[PDB]
Amino acid sequence: DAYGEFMIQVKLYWTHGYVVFLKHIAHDIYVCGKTINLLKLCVLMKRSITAPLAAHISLVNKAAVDYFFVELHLEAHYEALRHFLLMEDGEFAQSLSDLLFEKL
Amino acid sequence: LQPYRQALLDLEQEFLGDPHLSISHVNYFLDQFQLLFPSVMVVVEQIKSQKIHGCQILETVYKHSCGGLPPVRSALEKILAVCHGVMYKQLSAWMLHGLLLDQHEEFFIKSLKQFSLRVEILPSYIPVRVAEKILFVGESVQMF
Repeated sequence: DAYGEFMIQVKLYWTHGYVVFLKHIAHDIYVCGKTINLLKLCVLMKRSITAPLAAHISLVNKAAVDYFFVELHLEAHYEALRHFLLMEDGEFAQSLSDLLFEKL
Repeated sequence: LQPYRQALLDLEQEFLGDPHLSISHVNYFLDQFQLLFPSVMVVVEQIKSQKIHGCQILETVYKHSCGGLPPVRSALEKILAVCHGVMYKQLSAWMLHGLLLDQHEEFFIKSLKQFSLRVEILPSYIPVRVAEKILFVGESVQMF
């Protein structure tokens, strides 16, 4: 539904935008869809319609976070950039700066 | 108002069977509406004229259902039950979640302020004590 009646529409990678009925789960689906479209390249109120829906949002987000760590080792890339870019490790900073500053 | 319409239908059936019925005959059949119709007229007239807002409509009809004429009393009491239906429907919301349904018209309830009790508008057949209990339930269910 990109016809103009639906509130959501169709690197940075997604130009999907979003900008009375319960918007409390509507706006959540908009971000929960960006997550799934990224993983492909990797009283009156709703109380029986929101029930098979909010049960799916949390499962989607937590499994998507889980995939990064336990398959692609994203937690190791941080403690990898920390060794060089923060100059944590010895035998690298004492060898880079000592050679570079002799020139200037 | 349904038996008045039904009575006029039956009147036409008898007119078809024989139309020589006198006018006083029709008066004789319809004497039981003859007392009921002038009485309720002042209740509905006061509702229009005074531009009543909020819960006071319930009190206005409840006061005239204290009379000693059974047709008038039963007839107004049924309307008050119909109007109880809407109040119970909003009460199903505010005690259970805190959400309102009726806007701009009072239903004698608005945790703390922006959910407080509006004490003054409250109907006359309802004590203040039970309003305190309702207020507790709504504030607490909103809290957790």
